[PDB]
Amino acid sequence: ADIQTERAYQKQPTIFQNKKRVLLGETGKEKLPRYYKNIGLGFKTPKEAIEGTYIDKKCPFTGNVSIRGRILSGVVTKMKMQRTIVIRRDYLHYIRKYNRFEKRHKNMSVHLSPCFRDVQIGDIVTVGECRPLSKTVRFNVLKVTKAAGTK
Amino acid sequence: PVARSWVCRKTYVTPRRPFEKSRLDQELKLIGEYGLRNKREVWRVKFTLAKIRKAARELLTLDE
Amino acid sequence: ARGPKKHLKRVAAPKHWMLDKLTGVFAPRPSTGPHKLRECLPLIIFLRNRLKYALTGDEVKKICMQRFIKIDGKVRTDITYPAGFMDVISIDKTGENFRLIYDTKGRFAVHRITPEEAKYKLCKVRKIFVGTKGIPHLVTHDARTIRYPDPLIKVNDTIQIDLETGKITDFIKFDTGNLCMVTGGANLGRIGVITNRERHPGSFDVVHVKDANGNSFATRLSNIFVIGKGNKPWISLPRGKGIRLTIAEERDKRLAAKQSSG
Amino acid sequence: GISRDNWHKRRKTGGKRKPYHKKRKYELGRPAANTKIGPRRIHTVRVRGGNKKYRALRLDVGNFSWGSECCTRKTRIIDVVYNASNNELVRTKTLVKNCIVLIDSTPYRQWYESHYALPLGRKKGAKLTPEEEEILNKKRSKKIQKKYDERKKNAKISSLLEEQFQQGKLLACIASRPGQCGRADGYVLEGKELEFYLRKIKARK
RNA sequence: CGCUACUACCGAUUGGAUGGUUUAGUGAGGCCCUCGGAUCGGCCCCGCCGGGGUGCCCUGGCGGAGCGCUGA
RNA sequence: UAAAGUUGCUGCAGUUAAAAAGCUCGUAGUUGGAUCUCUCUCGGCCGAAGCGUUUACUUUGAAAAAAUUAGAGUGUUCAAAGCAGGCCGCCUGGAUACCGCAGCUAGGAAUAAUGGAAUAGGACCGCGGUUCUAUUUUGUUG
RNA sequence: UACCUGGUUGAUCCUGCCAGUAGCAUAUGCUUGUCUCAAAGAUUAAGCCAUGCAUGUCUAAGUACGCACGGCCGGUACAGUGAAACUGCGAAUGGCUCAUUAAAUCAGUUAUGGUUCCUUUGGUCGCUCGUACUUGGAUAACUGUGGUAAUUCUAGAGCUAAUACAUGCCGACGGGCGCUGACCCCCUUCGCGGGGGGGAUGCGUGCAUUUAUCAGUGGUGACUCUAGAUAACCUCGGGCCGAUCGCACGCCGGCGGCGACGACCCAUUCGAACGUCUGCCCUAUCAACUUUCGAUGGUAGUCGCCGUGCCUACCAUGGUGACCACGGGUGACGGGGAAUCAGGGUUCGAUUCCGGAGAGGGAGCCUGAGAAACGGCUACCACAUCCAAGGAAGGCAGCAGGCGCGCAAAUU
Repeated sequence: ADIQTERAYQKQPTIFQNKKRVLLGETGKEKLPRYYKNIGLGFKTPKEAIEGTYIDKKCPFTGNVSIRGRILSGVVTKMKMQRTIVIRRDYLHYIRKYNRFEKRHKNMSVHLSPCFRDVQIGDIVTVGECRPLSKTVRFNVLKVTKAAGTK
Repeated sequence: PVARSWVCRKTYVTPRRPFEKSRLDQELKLIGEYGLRNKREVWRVKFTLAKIRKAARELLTLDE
Repeated sequence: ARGPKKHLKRVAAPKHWMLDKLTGVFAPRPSTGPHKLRECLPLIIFLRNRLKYALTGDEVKKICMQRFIKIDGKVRTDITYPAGFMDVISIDKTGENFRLIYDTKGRFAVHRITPEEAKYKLCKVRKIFVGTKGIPHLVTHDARTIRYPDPLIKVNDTIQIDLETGKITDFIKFDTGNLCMVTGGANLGRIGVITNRERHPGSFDVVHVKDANGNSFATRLSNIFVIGKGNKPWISLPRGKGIRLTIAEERDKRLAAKQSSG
Repeated sequence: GISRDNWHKRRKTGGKRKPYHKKRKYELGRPAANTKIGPRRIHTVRVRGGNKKYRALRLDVGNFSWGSECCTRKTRIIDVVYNASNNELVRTKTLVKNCIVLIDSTPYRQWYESHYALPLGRKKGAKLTPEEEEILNKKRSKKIQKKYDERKKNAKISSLLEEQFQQGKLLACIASRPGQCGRADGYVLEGKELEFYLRKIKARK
């Protein structure tokens, strides 16, 4: 679509799109191979990442983000930011005096690559730790599992 | 910082009830029978036996 | 703090140095060198606390500055020089060679070796990388860099270094069935055959090891040091062969030894 | 003498944070190198670890690459025409990374003429200046002539680049950071990137 | 209610002394930038005694009275 | 601090001693009935053999400073200590346990939560079907 | 040792508190023979400080014409010891204290594939095709002349060194490789449609830096990794490629052994820095907070050692909260730990170990690998020292010691 929405040109820094090609040797568009990498830890590169046109330098698959550290999960709580969502991690904290637990939660802002189209509120996301991407963001969505009630 | 060690330990325990006739009589009998200087010697031997009993009890709660 | 620290408190020193608590406030802070601060034995601890060749640090300095102490074939005059695992200490004046080898309690034993064994040392290769127009390079746990290693040598293998020339003369691969010592963790100083390596991508691989007496333990891969091909070590082992007796068997052995005298 | 700490900022919750220590030297920042276009002027900066940064205050010349032809040349920088960050940087003609500049096309024109034996950016009314028809034509044997003829099959240049060569100055993007390395290196704009930046420049002016 | 003692509270006694917080203005000092250029030094000119190079004044010792360059 | 079961998780009280909201609804919170006993490398004993929806729990195994605490040895003259020492050069110590919670790991599968197909958008599978892998089994796009 | 006792009534049984009881920690009172350990100006005042000391440093191996000592009277430069001074290194460790500080510090757990790293250790260091049998100018110390009341103030003049500061070359070195391309040979069809070569002048070559592009030696779970190739750049504030010192002595102009020191670069060590997950006291008489005085995210940049609203410009309108946000208080540094304790808990932790912070309060820096350093500097604020009134010099929460404060803490 309209990839060039910013004031600066948007492109994958590792893909050279200005190679000289003669006109008569054209099959489809002239030349635009798409850069992507397979992240480790058994995660599958989304098909939209391989055959997409979006430009996201913070994408785990087509961007400049290396996933290393903790692999966590959460439920999507808010999706009101650009390429960023807020997930909620619920857990039980043990108070030893009463030998009991209490519900606590942490809100975590994670980068959502546009390769995960159709991500709802309430479905599980597996996020991986990366370098600080902004003031509060340090995790990238690596997998999206749909909610149980989602048809 | 010093090259000194402050590991020190009190070797006895003072009884909870200071003026108890039966305990006073028992301790005085021990003092006289064994020629002890004061009640602290009785309390020291009592503390030794108490620690030994506590260790034995804690061992008796473990699997054989 | 600003900049690096230069002191080591005696109580913050590694416990395997077996330093007491009333000698002083400070422990000899190991100098920077081939081995890490907590995985080394400084020369002063070896020459004073283990060998009793000196009574004070002044006498350790007096010995070292006569150039009587060689570490890995080179004379060292630094009394806090960090000597670590597999390092060979040669005192030619007294004609004795030692190899710094862990005890089953996790301590560097005073393990005397023959002068023929003192010619070489085992080194666990820490990394392999290509640099300098295609030249392969190898880095060991001893922190020595070797150019042009054998193409079959990989990370976690063990090489044999001839101390006179410092080049690889043999190597054991990291394979199941090879003898290995443990150089860190709870099982430090134990010797056994590698049984299996469970791999955890993005985390620490765990290696399972079986003693010569049939006891099985496990460590992280970073704590495994291959010693010999098969179950035959390429170095001399201490009096305890890496078999960690339980406290009951230690008590029984001590009582049997005591009752045999008198 | 500015700072670069993250603890003077509000927390994620928006609450105020209390500084538990004064500014540290490693959190320091330095004034921006507003790299102008002019005769070369670079001030070396001593940085953490004892290393050196090259704070370019003035640069008139850079190293720019024609990517399709793989022709990298040293070239005078003429002007700053577009800045995606701040339009003011264009008004002050500041060289920063990713700013669009005009570079002299003469080195790339010279390489093209000496490589393809084809005129480029040359007005048809003119009949070449003295002492350059030789490098265009020369006296070559059959082998050299057939080599240049084989090169001629892949010598077509896109119309946008051709028009730029007619005007004598090319559009380029600065890809190095002049305030950190003292250099204004970059690449000539081509293809859809050139189309986008021409559209942006003409929309701005 | 009358006394006696003590304790908080209300409050313009338009009460006296320090503690901080902040609009407006001013702002030391350092650092950066753009200049500046007191001085100092090199190559040719009233330094021109002297060299393995003889009527080769051209030095490796003295304002060489130089809108002549040049570096600090 | 214990005594204080006078802060009560264990483990307190609320008719009259101090105390249950005037009464209902109601969100969050808390708590919730039964029920469900192959291995798309196969080679003439060895390995690419799978958190196999998941979690909580439980049992492991790693990894986790020392000192302190517990605790092993050791006649400091005894002891608090100390980490020493013992035998006519030699011999032996400087153990070990514990190290909540969270993180990692691996067995169990009761208990508890959760999931699987009802608009069939269902499991196994024979038969088809319209872009396209940059290795073709040995004179190289002859 | 899983413990209770006295007190309401005329008497009783209760609820219930008061008092008792034992430890612990500060103070204090009375008393005190031996001996071994051993805390000790935390609490109030991170209040103020007289004086003294607490950080300096030389090997055979940087620089010795100080007769300051000291010889073997000489083509014998330097015997040797050696103050001083230049150079190098350290002074960023240690010690003190707990004021600040409430997801901050800190602890465990991970990460740096997002960084810097003096030193140590190992490697690399004729891999660059372009005066050397050693280059230049200074400046200390020293001599001599001085100024000021005053300082670890320094100013002229006369010398003279380098491992200080600069400059800079034979050599390896024979050339190879890449891109050029005046010219020549052989074969097929005299449609050279094609090939194969030799090639003279020319440009550029190694490592590092910057940019663009290409191809897929080793490695990772995963690189936009490592290595390679190409086109070039290559910072006057210009980077590596040794103009250094000692010892032992040699060998038919040459070839050398053992070291010291120094310089890139890459590892290593010691770290530092910045992130991940979880965990912190009381308070609702604190319920909404933040929002370009960047608040949350996006794009581009700047700056920074690097990731990042760190900052800037545009864009979006976000982000946190009864699972207690935000605000407030703390006679709050966090932890390891301490006291007490049947089981469970309660309280404490200024205090010798680890981490943080600070040096009267703020702020800003220089040098350096490392400091926003205070036994470094600069300024302001408070206090304060000497003065000849012009100026100069300060920082005990270091060790003693003094004043003050106090219930409360030792030797100049």
